[PDB]
Amino acid sequence: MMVWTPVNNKMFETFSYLPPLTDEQIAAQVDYIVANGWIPCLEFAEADKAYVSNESAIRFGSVSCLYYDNRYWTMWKLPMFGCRDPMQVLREIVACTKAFPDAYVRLVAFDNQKQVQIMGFLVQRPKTARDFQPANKRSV
Amino acid sequence: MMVWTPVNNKMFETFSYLPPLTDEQIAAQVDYIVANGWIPCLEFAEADKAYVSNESAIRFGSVSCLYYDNRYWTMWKLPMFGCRDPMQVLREIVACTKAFPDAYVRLVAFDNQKQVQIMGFLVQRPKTARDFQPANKRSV
Amino acid sequence: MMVWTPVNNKMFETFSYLPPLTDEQIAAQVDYIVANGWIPCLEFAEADKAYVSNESAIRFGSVSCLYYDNRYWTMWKLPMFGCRDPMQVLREIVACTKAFPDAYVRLVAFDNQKQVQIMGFLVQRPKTARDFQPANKRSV
Amino acid sequence: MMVWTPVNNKMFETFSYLPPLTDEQIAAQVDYIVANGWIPCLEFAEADKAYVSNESAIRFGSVSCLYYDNRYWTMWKLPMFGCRDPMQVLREIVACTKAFPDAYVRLVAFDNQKQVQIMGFLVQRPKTARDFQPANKRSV
Repeated sequence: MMVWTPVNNKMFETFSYLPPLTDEQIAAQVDYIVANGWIPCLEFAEADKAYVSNESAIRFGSVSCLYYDNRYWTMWKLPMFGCRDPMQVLREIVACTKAFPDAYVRLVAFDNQKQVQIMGFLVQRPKTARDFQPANKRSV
Repeated sequence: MMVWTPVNNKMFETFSYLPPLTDEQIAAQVDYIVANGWIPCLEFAEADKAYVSNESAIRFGSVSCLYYDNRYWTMWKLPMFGCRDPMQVLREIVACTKAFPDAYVRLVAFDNQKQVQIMGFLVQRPKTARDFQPANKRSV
Repeated sequence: MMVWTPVNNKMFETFSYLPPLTDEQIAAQVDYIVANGWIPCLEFAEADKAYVSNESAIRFGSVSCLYYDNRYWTMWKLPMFGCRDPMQVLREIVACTKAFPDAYVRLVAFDNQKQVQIMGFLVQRPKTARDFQPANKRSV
Repeated sequence: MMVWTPVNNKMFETFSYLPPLTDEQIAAQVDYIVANGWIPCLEFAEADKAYVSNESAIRFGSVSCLYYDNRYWTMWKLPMFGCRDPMQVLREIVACTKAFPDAYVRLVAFDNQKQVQIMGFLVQRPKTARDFQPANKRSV
């Protein structure tokens, strides 16, 4: 029996339970976005603004249900409408991470027919981050 | 007249007002669990999650009565159902404290007829803890 | 025109706007307690528990009116019932401040006919305190 | 496409999106106050009291609408009623910033006919402030 650690074991939604995505694996996800005609977009956040929190609820009556702070991140430029080139997306990942080397960065994609985000995964975390585990240290 | 110190004098429920339990005294408590046919279990928590707090109440209407965060700790493996061997319990204490040397660890036991925890006491605190006093410094 | 500074200028209720009390001035206040047959008592608090605050109100409905945390401090021993000796009070000030050299300490007195505290002033603040001004620096 | 940075990019209301005001530009704003017969005044705040916050709302029922802490700053002396001399205002700026070199300081002016503040801009921030960007680093 192995024990799932509660300490410094924060996750990041889709694909965070898999081994970290290689460049080849990221390119494959980008190909999938393009193949489906979805709209790629990059979003970023400083460390303090990365995980869901409750601070604004101090201002509320009994209306906190499904309200959380830090769901919104900051948009990198604009969604890439009309993008049919995976290399353009990869170049924007490089540009965003270069401009904000200490930020969390996630790649998302939108479907304008359902009008909903249809994919999303983390592509950068700050080097100072100490609040997560390697796959093989997730259980002790 | 001696004065009970209010400063860095945090307690830990059952047996925290006695001298710290020796290995022999811990073994005697484990024998008592086994003699009564209760279910031993270990639970642990990082320092920040060890004592009762109020943070989630920011999300509440007027319903905080008997709500506290940090009552639940994290289960080490599973409760030791069918355990009739005190040495097995003592070995799990060693294993748990080895895997989490910086955590608070408590031994508990369950009665499945009353369906309630029937015993409980601290077996480890982190070495960095400075929020408690030795027996002879609890009063000044 | 001089300007009353808002920065690090915390006060401590009765007598805090006067020059700090000398040992002779403290002795005179003790004489007043004894002369009136009031009950002297010492109370103390660590720095974080010294000034009025709001933290418990996170648990409340709309009932915070005239509720503040940190109004209660910790009693040194017991109120000195029957005390007819000013020197006994001065000795307890020495004893309390010796036991808690980093605490805020205040001398209070009770009237049991009105059943209310009838005097009170600070007799010690921690040496590390940086949130108050000497008299000649309260205006700039 | 340049990206407006969300990190350490705090603003300070009127004129904060322009290049920092030169001494000549400040003098011109003061001339404008005097020309219109408005009442000049200086206000200041320590760093922790400079930006709007919500802390007091812990005490509230459902009445936080348009309540914020830190809207009030501290008045330097009194508003300069009857002041028709721009050099007097500039000397008070010097005097205030000298007395409080580590404070935020803003120049304001009042109209007593409308009874409202009619102009306002920051004239000093503490040298330790690291939550703002120079004009050429606001976008990346």
